[PDB]
Amino acid sequence: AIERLRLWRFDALMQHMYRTAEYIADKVYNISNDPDDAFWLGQVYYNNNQYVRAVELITRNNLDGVNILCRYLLGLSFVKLQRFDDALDVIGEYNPFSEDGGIKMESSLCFLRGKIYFAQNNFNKARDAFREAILVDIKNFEAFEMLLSKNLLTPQEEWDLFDSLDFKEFGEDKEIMKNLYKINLSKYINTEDITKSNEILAKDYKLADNVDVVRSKVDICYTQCKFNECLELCETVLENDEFNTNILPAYIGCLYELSNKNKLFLLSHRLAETFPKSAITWFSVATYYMSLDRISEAQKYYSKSSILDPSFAAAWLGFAHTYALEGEQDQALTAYSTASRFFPGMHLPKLFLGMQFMAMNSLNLAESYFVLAYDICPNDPLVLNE
Amino acid sequence: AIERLRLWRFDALMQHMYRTAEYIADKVYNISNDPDDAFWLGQVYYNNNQYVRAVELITRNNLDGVNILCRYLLGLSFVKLQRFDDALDVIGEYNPFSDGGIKMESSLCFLRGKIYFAQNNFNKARDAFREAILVDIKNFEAFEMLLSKNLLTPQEEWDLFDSLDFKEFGEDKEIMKNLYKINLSKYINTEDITKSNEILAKDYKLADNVDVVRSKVDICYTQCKFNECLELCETVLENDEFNTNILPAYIGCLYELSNKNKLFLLSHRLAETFPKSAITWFSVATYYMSLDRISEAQKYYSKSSILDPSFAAAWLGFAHTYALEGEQDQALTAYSTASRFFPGMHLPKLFLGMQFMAMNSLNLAESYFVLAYDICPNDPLVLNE
Amino acid sequence: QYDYSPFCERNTLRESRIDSFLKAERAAHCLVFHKYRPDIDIMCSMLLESVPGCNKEDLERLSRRERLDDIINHETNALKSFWNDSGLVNSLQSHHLHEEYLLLQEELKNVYKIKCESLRDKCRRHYSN
Amino acid sequence: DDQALSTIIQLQDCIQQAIQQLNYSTAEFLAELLYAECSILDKSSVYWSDAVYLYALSLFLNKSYHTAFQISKEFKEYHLGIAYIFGRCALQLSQGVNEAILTLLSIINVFSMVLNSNLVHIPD
Amino acid sequence: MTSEQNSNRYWNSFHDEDDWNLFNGMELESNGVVTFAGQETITGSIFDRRITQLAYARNNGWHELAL
Amino acid sequence: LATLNCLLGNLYMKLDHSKEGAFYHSEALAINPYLWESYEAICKMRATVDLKRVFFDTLPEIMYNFALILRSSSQYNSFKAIRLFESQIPSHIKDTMPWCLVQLGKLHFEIINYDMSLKYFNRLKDLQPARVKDMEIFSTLLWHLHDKVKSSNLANGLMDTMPNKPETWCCIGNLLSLQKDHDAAIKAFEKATQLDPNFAYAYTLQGHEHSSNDSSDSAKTCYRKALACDPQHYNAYYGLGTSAMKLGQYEEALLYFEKARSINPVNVVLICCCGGSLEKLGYKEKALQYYELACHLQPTSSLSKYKMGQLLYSMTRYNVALQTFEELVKLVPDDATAHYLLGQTYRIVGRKKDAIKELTVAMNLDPKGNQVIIDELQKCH
Repeated sequence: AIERLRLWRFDALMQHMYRTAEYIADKVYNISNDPDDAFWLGQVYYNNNQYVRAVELITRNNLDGVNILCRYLLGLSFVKLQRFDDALDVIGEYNPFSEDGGIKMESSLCFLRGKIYFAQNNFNKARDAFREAILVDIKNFEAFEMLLSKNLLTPQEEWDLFDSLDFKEFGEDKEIMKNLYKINLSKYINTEDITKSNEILAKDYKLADNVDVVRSKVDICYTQCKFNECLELCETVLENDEFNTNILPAYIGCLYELSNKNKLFLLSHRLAETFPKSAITWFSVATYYMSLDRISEAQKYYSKSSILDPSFAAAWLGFAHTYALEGEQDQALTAYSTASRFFPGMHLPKLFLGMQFMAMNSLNLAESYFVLAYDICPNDPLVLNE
Repeated sequence: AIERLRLWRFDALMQHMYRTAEYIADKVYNISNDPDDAFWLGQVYYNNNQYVRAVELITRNNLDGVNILCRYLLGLSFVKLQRFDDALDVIGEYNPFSDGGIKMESSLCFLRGKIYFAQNNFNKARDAFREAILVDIKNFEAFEMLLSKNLLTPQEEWDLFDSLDFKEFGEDKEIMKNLYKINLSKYINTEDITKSNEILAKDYKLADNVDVVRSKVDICYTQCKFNECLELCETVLENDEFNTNILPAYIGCLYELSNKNKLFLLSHRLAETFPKSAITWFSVATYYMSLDRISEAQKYYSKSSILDPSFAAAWLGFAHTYALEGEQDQALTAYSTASRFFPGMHLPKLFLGMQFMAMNSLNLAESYFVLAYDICPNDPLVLNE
Repeated sequence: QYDYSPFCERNTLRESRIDSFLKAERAAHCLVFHKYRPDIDIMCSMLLESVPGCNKEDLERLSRRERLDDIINHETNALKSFWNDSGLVNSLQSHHLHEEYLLLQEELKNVYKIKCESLRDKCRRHYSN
Repeated sequence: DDQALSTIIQLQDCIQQAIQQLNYSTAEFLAELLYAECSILDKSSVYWSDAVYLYALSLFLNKSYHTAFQISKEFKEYHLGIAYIFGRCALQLSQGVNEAILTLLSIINVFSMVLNSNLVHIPD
Repeated sequence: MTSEQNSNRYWNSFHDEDDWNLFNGMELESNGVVTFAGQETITGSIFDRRITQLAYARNNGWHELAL
Repeated sequence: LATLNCLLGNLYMKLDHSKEGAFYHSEALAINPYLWESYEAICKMRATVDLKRVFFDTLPEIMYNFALILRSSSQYNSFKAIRLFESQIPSHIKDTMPWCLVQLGKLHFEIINYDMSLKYFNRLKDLQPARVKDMEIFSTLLWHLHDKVKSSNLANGLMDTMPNKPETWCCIGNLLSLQKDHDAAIKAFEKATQLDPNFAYAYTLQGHEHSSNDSSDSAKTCYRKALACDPQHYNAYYGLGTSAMKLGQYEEALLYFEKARSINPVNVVLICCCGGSLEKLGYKEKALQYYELACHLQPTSSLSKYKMGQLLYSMTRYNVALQTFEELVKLVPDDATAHYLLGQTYRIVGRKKDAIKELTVAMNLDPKGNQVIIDELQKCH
C-alpha cells in the first residue's frame, strides 16, 4: 500500500533519482497529510538546490513546530538561503527544550543555532551554543569539530570541555570513540597524551594509517617543527587522496618552509585545474608567489583566497604578513586588528599585533598584546620569546 | 558493533552534517574494508559537490568490478563531471545482462540513456530508455525523460505504455497504472486521459495533487482553453510559484492572453530566484515579445536556448523573434534546427510552414502542413493556415 | 505567555524582537497612559471633547455659538495653543521665549499671503501643460 | 444568527439612507463593510447579490468607474442592478461592451436568478 | 612587469564565467571593507555571508526599471 | 438636519479654521451617529469625541470599535488599535475589509515594522488591483525598503489604470527620486499637484526633493504650500526643521520639530530632532527627557541610543552611559564612532581589559582615524 510507495520514494532519493523521488513524495504527501512525508519532499527539494520551494512547502501549511525534524530542515534551508533572521526566528535564540540509536534531535538544533550565531559574527553566543550542543548529546560531533577547527575555545578550555563530557551513550565503543575524539583535540597541551592515544588506537584496531590519525601526526610534527616527518607523512597520505582538503593547509605551509618551489608549483597547477572555486588552490598559488619573493603580487591572491572563503585564518593571516614584511607599516596594524577581532580565540593575531607594536618601538601596547596572546595560549615558544 | 556506526553515518547523511558524514564513512570503511562502505563515502563526496574525490576513491582499488552500485556511482560522478566517453567505457555501451527498491540494471541502463542523450545519438537514447522502462517500470525517469523531450512520436509512446506490464506492482498497480497513464502525450487518446483524471479524483483524494492539475492544464492548453489555463494555473501557482514543470504552460497562456503585468512580475521574481535556469530567461524573452521589443528578445531567447539545448520553446520563440524582426533567412535555419532536434513535434514544422507562406514558397508548405495536420485534426492554427 | 501573533502574521517571532516589541509597547502606553501588559487591558452636553489648540474655555464659548507680566501670560498662551500643551515651555528661559514668539507670527503671517490675467496669455498655461 | 440578519438589514437601510442624500463617502464605507461582512454568506443568498449590487452602485457613484466595472463583471449575471452598473461602466470606458450586450439582451428578452428588488436605483 | 601580468593571467584563466565576472575589478581594502565593481558599487564589509550573494544577484540576476 | 451640520463643518475646515468645523461635525454626529464622513473629517485633525455617549446614548459595538481604531490611528497610538484588531473585529471582517486593510497597513507602517505592512496591503492590492486611494503610503514604504521592482509594478499598473489620478504621478515621482534623479521627481510631483491641488503630500515630497537638491528656498516654499493645503502635517514640519538645521538657525527648526512631534507623539526621528534642537539651544536637562522617552518608546534604534550615550557622556552619567552603549553595540556592531565612546567610557570607568578590545574594534572600523585611536590607547595606559 502506502508503505511500498514510501520505501520506493526513499530508495529513489537514496539512489539520486530526483524526479521519481519528488513525484512519489508529492503523491504520498497528497495521499496522507503526514508531516514526515512533507519532510521527505523538503529533503528532495533540498538536495537538488531548490531551497526556496522547500521553504514555501514547509511554510504554506504551518506544519513546522508540529514535529521538530521539519523545523530543523526548514531552518537549514534558510541558513543556506542566508536569511539568517528567519532561521534564528524559527529556531529560537536559545534552547527551547532546556529544563533510536541516532543523534538527538534537539542537539542538531543547538548546532544549527551555533552555526547561525557564528555566521552573524556573534562569537560569544556561538561558543555557548556549541558547548551546549556538544554537552546535550555526545553522539554529536559536528559541533565539537567545528569548535576545534575554528579555534573558538582556548586549548585549556578545549581540554576541560573534553574532560567534562562523558561517553556513557557509546557503551561498548567507549574507549575507541574517546580515542577517535581525542585525535582531533588541539595541541600545545600534554601532547604525550594525544600521542599514546594515537598509538593505542593504531595497533589495537585496524585504524593504523587512516586519514585523521596521519593528519594528527602531521599536525603534531608541524607544531613541533618536525618537518621531514611532516612531509613524509604528508606524501604518504596524499598518494591515496590527491585532494584531501583536511591536510592541504599543513602540507602547503610545510612545503613553503622547506621552499620546495617545484612541488608547490605542481600542486598549484593540479589544484587550479581541478578546484578553481575553493580558496585552498588560490592560497597555494599565492604562497608559491611568496616562495619566489612576490609579496606585492600575491597580496592580491591572499585577497582572493580570503574573499572566496571567509573564516579562514590562513588567508587573512598571510595577507597581514604581506602587509607587514615590506614597508606600508601603518595599515599592517589595521589588518592585524581585523584578524584579532574577526578571529577571536587565537593567540597568534594578538602576538602579531604585539610584535608589530614593538616594531614601531611602541612598547606598552606591545606588552598589552603580548600578554593577551599569552592569556589565549599558555604554551607557545613564539609568544614567550616575544 | 559496525551497525551502530552505520546508523550514525546514515543519520549524518539524513541531517546533512556532511563533514561528520564523510568522517564516519571513512572510519567505518577503514574498519570493515568493504565496497559498500566505499560506495557510502563516494555518495557523501557526491553530495559534498566534490565529484573528483568520489571518482578517485572508487577507482583507486578498481571497485567498479566488485559491486553493481559503486560502478554506477562512479558513472554518475563522471556524468556530472562532464566526462562521457570514459563513463560509457566503465558502464558499457550495451546491456551486460541481456523485494523493495528497484533493480540496478534499470538504473545503469538509464544512466547510459542519459549519456546517449548528451551525445546526440538520439536513436540510441530512445533504444536505451525503452529498454530501461521495459526491464523495470519502477524507474519513472526512463518514462518521464523520454516523454519530456518528445524523442518519440506519441503513437509509439502509447504503444509502449500498453506493452509494458504493471503486474509486478500488484496491489498498487491499480493506482500507479493510472498515474503513469496520466503523463503520456495529450494530442491523441485525449478522452482516456480525462476519464483517468476523474478516476484519480475519486476514491483516491488526489484531486489536489499537483501533477493532476498539470495534466488538466495541458489538456486545456492542447485545445487552447487559455482562460482555463490561466485560472487553474493561478490556483496551483498560489500554493507553489516555482514548479518548473508548471511554469512554461503558464507563460504560454499568459502570452496568449496578452498581459504584461503578471508575466512581468513572475519573470522578475524568477530571475532573482533561479538565475541559472533557462526558464526565467525564456520568460523574460516572452515578456519582451509581449512588449514587442524584438531586439532584446533576440538575446534573451538566445541565452535560454544556450542554457537548455532541450527547450523547444526557446528555438521557436527565437525564430519568432527573427520573423517579427523583419529578416527571415536566419529564421528559416532556426525553424529547421528546431524541427530536426525534436522529431515528432508538429509546432516547429507548422511555424516553419507559416514562414514558407511568408516567402511565398507554398510547395514545401503543402507537405509541411500536411505533416502537421496528420496529428492535429482540430486546432485553429492548422485549419487557418 | 505574552501574545505576539497580531504584531506579525508569521506564527514565530525571534526572541530579540519579542522583548524589542514588549519593551517598546509598554513605555509607549506608559507615555499615553501616564503623562503591566497590553493583552490584559486596553481600556482607558457638547460631544466634541478636544480640538488642537482649544482649551476648555474655548470649548465652552463654542457651546454658546461664540504690563510685563500680562504679555508673558500672552507669551505662554500663544505657545500653549500652537505646541499642543507642550511641557517644555515652563523649562524654557524667559528671554528665549521672545525670539520664538517673533518667529511665530512672522512665519504665521507668511501663511496668510500663501493661503490668500489677459486672455491671450492665460490660454498658454493649458496648452503647455 | 438571530441578530446576524438584523445587522445586514440595518446596514442595507443605512446604505439606502446615505445614498438618498448627496452623501457618497459614507455610502462608500457602508457598502464596503456590508460587502465584506456578506463574504461568509453563500452566493445563493440574495443578501450577497444585494450587497454586491449596492457596492457596485456606490463604487460607480464616486467616479471610481474602473473598480465598479470589475466588481460588476465578477457577478454580472446574478442581479439586474449589477448588469446595469456593468453597462454604465462599459459605456463610460468603452471596455468589454460585448459581454454587456450578451447579458443585457438576455436579461431584457427573459423579462419580456434575481430580477426584481426593492433597493434604490433598480432599473426599469 | 609584463611577466607578472602574464603569470597573473595564466593563473587567472581558471575561473567560471560568473566567478571571473565577480573578480574583474575586484579590490579588497586593508581593514576588510570590500569594493565590488559592476560592469553601481557593492561596497560592504567582508566576513558577512549575505554580501557576496548580493554581488552575485545584481551580476547575473535581471534588474530593470520599466519606466 | 444632519447633513447641513456636515456641510458647515466642511466649509469651515476648508476655509480658515478647523475648530468650528470640528464643532459642527460633532453636532452632526449628535444628530446621527452613522455619518462616518464627519468622523473621518474630525480624525483628519487631532480631535476626538466621547464615543460611549455618541454610539450608545452588535452593530453599534462594531461601529464603536472602528471609531476607536480610527481615533487611535489619528492620535498615533497604533499598538492599541492592533490589539483591538486582534481581539475584536473578527477575522472574516478584518481580512476582507479593504478599509481596515488600509488602516492596519498604516498602523504597522508607522512602526519600524516594514515587511508586515507590505504583506498586508499587498494582499489589499491583490483584492483591489484598481484601488488608487491611499497608495502614496505604499509608495513611501517601497522607497523606505529601497525596492525597485515592486515600485515599478505599482507605477506601471496605476499609470495603465488611472493615467490622471494624482497618486499615480506621485508614485512615478517617488520611483524617480528612488532611482537616481531629483529634478525629474520634482517635475512628476509638480504635474501631480497641478492636476489636483490641496494634495499636501505632493508638496511635502516636492520640498523633500528640493532639500535633497540643495535648494533651501524652494523647499521652504513647497512646505509652506503644504501647510497651506493641510494645517496638520508633521512631514513638512520635519522637513522645515531639518532645513533650518542646515541653515543653522535652530530656533524655527525647534519650532517646526516640536510642531511636527505634537501631532505624531510616537516617532523617534522627530523626538530625536526636537531633542537635538534642545541641546543646540542649550537645555541639557529637558533634552534628556525626550531622549529618555525615545529609547523607552522603542529599543533597537541606533540613533536614540547613540544620542543617549552622547548626552550622558557630555554631562557624565557614566554608569547608565556604559550600559546604554553596551546594548547599542549589542543591537548593532557596525557603528564606527559609537565604539569610540564605548572605549572612552570603559577607560573612564577603569576597566582596561574591555578598553583595549573596544579600541581595537575602533581602529578596525576607522582606518583613517586610527592615530587618534592610538592616542586614546596611549591615554588608556
